[PDB]
Amino acid sequence: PIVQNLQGQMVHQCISPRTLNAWVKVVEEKAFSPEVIPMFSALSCGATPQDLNTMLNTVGGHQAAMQMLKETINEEAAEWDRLHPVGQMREPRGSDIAGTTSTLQEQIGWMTHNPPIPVGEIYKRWIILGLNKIVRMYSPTSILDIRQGPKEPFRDYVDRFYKTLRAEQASQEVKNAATETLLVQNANPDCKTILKALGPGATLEEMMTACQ
Amino acid sequence: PIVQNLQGQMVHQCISPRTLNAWVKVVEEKAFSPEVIPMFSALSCGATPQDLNTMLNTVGGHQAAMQMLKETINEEAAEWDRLHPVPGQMREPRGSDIAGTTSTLQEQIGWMTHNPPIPVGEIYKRWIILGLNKIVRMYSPTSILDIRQGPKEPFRDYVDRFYKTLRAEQAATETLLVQNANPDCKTILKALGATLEEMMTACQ
Amino acid sequence: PIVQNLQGQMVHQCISPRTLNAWVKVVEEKAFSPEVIPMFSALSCGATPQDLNTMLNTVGGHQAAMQMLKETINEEAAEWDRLHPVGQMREPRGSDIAGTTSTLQEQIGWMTHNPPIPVGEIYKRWIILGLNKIVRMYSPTSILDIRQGPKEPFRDYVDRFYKTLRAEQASQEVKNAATETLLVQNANPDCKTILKALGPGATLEEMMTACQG
Amino acid sequence: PIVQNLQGQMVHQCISPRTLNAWVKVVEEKAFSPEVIPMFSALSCGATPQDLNTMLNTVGGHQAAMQMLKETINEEAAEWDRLHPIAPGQMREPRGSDIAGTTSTLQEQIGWMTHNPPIPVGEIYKRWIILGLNKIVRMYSPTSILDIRQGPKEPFRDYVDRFYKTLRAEQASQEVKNAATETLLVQNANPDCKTILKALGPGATLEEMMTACQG
Amino acid sequence: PIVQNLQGQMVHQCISPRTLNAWVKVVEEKAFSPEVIPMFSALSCGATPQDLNTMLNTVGGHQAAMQMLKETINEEAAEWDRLHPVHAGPIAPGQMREPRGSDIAGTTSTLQEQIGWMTHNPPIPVGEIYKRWIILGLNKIVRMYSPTSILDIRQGPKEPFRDYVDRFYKTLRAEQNAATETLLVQNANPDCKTILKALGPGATLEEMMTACQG
Amino acid sequence: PIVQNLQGQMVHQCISPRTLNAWVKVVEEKAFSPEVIPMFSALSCGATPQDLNTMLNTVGGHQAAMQMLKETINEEAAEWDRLHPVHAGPIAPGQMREPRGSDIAGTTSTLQEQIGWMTHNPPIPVGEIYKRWIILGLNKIVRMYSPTSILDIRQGPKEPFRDYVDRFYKTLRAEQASQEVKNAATETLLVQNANPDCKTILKALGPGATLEEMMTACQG
Amino acid sequence: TPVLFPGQPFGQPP
Amino acid sequence: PVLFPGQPFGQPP
Amino acid sequence: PVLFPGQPFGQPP
Amino acid sequence: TPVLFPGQPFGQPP
Amino acid sequence: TPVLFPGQPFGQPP
Amino acid sequence: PVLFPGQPFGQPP
Repeated sequence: PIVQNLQGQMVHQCISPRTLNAWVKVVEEKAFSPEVIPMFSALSCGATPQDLNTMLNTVGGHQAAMQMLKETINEEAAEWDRLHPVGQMREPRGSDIAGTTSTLQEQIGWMTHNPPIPVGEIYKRWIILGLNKIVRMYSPTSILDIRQGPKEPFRDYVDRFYKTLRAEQASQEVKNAATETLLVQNANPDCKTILKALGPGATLEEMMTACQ
Repeated sequence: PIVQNLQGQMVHQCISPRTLNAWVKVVEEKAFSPEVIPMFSALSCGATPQDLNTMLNTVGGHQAAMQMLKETINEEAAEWDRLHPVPGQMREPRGSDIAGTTSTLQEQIGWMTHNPPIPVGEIYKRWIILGLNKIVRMYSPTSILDIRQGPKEPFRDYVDRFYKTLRAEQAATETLLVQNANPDCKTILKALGATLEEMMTACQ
Repeated sequence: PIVQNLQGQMVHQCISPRTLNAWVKVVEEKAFSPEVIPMFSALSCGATPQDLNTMLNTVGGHQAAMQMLKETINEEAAEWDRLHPVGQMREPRGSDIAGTTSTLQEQIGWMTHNPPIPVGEIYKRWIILGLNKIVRMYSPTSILDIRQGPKEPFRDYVDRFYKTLRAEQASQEVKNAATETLLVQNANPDCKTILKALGPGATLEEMMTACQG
Repeated sequence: PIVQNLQGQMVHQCISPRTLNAWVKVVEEKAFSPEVIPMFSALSCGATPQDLNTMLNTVGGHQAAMQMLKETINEEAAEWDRLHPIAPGQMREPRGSDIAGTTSTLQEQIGWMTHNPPIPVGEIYKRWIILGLNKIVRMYSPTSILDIRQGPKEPFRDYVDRFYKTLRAEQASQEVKNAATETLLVQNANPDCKTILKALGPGATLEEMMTACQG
Repeated sequence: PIVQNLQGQMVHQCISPRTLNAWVKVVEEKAFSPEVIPMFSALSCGATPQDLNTMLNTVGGHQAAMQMLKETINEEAAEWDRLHPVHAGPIAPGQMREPRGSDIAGTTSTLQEQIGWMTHNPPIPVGEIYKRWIILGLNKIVRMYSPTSILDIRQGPKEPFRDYVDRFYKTLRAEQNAATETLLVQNANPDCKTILKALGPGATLEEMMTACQG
Repeated sequence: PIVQNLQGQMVHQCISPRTLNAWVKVVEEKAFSPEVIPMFSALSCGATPQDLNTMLNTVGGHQAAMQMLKETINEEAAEWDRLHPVHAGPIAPGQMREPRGSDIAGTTSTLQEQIGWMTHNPPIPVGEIYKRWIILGLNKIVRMYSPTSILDIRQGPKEPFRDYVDRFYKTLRAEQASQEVKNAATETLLVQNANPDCKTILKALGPGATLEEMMTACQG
Repeated sequence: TPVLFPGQPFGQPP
Repeated sequence: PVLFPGQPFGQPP
Repeated sequence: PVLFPGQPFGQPP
Repeated sequence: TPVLFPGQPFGQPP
Repeated sequence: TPVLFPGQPFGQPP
Repeated sequence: PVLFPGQPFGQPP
């Protein structure tokens, strides 16, 4: 990645083994759980297109998802070349941002220019777009199938509810609807009677306290 | 975060892999035990609102707590905007700016490094910790009134469970501690009528 | 490795214990899976020929692969010399790039000169070439023998397909010839009819969605 | 804590995850063994009152000991107030709660510690905490020194090990440990060792005592 | 070791806890396998004679190997003494005294003297000289700890060809030649024995391993 | 400890959590084996007397050895006081007060004074002097905790020669016999304590053979 | 009007 | 009293 | 088409 | 007169 | 002529 | 003879 040294200039630094290991382990352990994407974004802080490709190439399995990810990158690269037709500096095309037709020197050039062209940030945006598709596709359960067991604590039910809601990545209005209707409705009779006794417009804290 | 280098400068650094992992592990292991919040505060030293959102989003499970956290953030943000309505005057952050929702990293660094500074990172963390406190109380299994010393339980272990429960619920506390002990202890206990130290020594 | 310090100067540093241990464990755990090579290139960032040899020599097992690697290096070093016969600086031989007949000072010399002779990167290029041969060799199955099971989920089949395709590599052409024709063909009759009905131009996302049941 | 940079200046540094984790683990594993306190002093080197409170708050269990620690800190803070009831280049005088990090900001704490002459609110707070920890160690001490007797099969080395380990945990007066060393170490040794140790005569080093009873 | 600061000057630095432990574990885990030597040389990068002695003394067992190591050092130190006799007299101002064999071994030399030699201009690399002696002795130990001869390495009946080549060059490395190439082909199992040499001599190991798989 | 930063300044730093834990673990695992002492020396690189006391105090058990260590410290400190009497009088400007035995041990000296002595010109290495005393005491503990004598080492019937030589020099190391006795002990006992098979094989080589030549000849 | 609606990540722009 | 039962260390009044 | 199937990320044509 | 007494922590002042 | 030989380490001088 | 049997590495005569 590109960091700031003691001379106040933005220089290139080799990606650390600790970062390399952290990214590999979180993929082997958490697969494509929703929380993997923020971890990726954090581990790839200030990363160059080369570094981003390095992290992606270090992934062992999940080659179906990696292939889908390439297609997403291809779609976004094409759109970039459409919205950007061709001592003024040469602006990057789609392949330059993806680190395919650009070198490390050229990547540093764009990122440290004034004004900068954050090829690393643009590329990462493309990648996260693809990772969002994969997470949603690999989502095991629908929000409709989340039902509180007769012996399940309310907390463990709400946990599975919002974990599912997060992975499904539905629209904002849809998430609101599921919270209002599905959450209360699909609770066991014991909790639902208590929840309805608190009236509409009750906070989640009030709901979970009453069913503790 | 925004930290100090070896040249006496306040610059922005990426959140470190060690810090990222330490926060994930403490949530996996200790869940929302009261000692998680101080661990959170220490791991988020000098954090920007962006960094705080990163730490929160990296959490895998506990989405019930995470949703409660957002609601607490909404309340504190709404209260903030209610207390801060509308030359070389700098634009002051809204509720959403502090939460890193409508503000960029540069804007956040701008507020934090201004003179005088507007600690949007420390304000956000203040809101987050408020939410974490509620979650800790929420995940306290038993009530303080349901904590009684069994005939088999040594006095030390009983006091341990007592102040562990009291801490989770977050002040006329030890006035109740004396009542839920064994008949063996309570008799010796009333002799002084008194520090906790003396009580434990006498019941060893 | 040769890195730029906090002052902004290209200095030499000892390879870290963490880097040494990381590379050793990766080989011990992942063997010669395709993802080992990008890991190697990342761990050997800015490495000298001496550093590269250190990483290779630290490997305990897989001596058959290490020997194959030596042969590849010998080939590339010999081919380098045939393309390079002889105050001007002495250009490196094949053995110099491999760090065999060159000292650390000489290796640093070529890398920090103007213009620089990236003997580190040139050496790593030979090693990665050799590593590519080994990965392709340690590949268990041919791409032609990757066929979807009768009860195997399409996703799992696509995983095995592109995992094998990656290990095999190609000349880019064979990859493109297989990725569309072979993938759909070797799918089970039910998925095959659906995919062939979807027609060409169908994204993998569309393909996996249709055959997800 | 407070460290020195390359400009030779004392500046604030965020407490490391490694320092935090080390303290959490030593409490979980070693409980309140005597060697936990020197470990605490080392891990809190150059620490601010804020950092000290962080280390204490990260403790999950032992809440009985933590409450006792609170009381000890309160008493030492209230006493500071009772013993201590501004200039352009100086700073205000710290209260008990200021040293305890309750009513003081990080900037103020940094100010006092980096001042010239310095007001070590960190080392003062540490002092009170270690005082509290010493009381806890004494309380959690299981055995009296009088109950330490050499076993029939127990080697003299293991006996002396249990002897001074017990003596350390009891943390009594300095010269009453010497009184025990002179009147209990040899007294409570098994008959075989006790015969040889008394044969050596008073004024013998521990090295001489352990070598002689090696069989 | 002696490393380079941000100023650019060669300064002394304490050996890290991570390096100390890394050397201890690799000896505990790998003993004196051939790959331990490159690990040792890498962990002792820029090391002083004092640092080298530290790494060696931290080794618990293997005292037979250590004693053999000591000897090798004595031999190399004696030869150094022969080729570098120190002339009598006073040392000129701004100069270092000439190091003996025991000085390089860190026996009769202090840390400050070692630092003086290694950061001299031009530098006397007593650290690299001593390590050269140590590595020399370490190679002797690897050869001795080698269990099997290369002549007794033969492919099993149902043993995969790759596994056989692995054991071959693993054994060959430990004992430290064109006799290796011929020995490999001959000691192959019956089936691979035939397939191996229809391609004739001058064939790569790659061509051999692909031909004898499955 | 007092180390040199990136700007070439000899400044004081706190002991790292790694160094603290590494020292605690090596005592828990290796006890007082001979290889613990070099580990202590390396982990206490550039340490102050305060740092040295810290590492010692973090040790949980082994209080017998710790007590023996205190007595050894008392010996060397008294010997220091005898050879270095502190002259009463005002301390010259730009100078440090001359240290006593307890000053080196970090008992009667502050951290500031310790830093003062160690970074003085010329330095008074109170940290290195104290460490010399501690290591001196540790060496006594190792010899005492050495379970077997060198006389009790003889090659068994089934035991390989290498395993025997291993136990020989392992014992000899912990015994820490005088250098003069050690050389004579190896030339006399090592060959004499081998099994009748190997003992005659070493004889054919003739006296004056290297350990490499000996061990090679006794394989099988 | 609320900063964070139910179901959407932290730091999520409106 | 600077600290209270059940309240964290360094908790302001 | 920047990336082709089976080919590593950032690999030039 | 002696620096350390039995039972006394290392570096503890008199 | 060849840089590396069978059984011998990488970067091994002739 | 720089090193003798039994003595540690770097041990002065």
